Amino acid sequence: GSSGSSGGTVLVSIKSSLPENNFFDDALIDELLQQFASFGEVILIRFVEDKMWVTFLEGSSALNVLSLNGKELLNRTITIALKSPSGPSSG
Repeated sequence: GSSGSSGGTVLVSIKSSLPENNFFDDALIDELLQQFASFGEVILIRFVEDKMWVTFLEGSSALNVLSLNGKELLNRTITIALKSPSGPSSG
């Protein structure tokens, strides 16, 4: 539950067993792209130390893709989550 955000960066993680598997491969990504297309047309993708961020054309689009929150793909449970603002919105 968060409204207001100038951007469109969403966090995406995959549930695995080994610590050297948390890394996203060509399949996990390639496949994801399409899945995200169903709602928003991905434009930029940023890989985090352990997490995986994904940018979208607009912020709203990143709100629709949330429908993939938890969706399991390639025998790998994916968990999507918006990037909550650490600091207050007002100024």
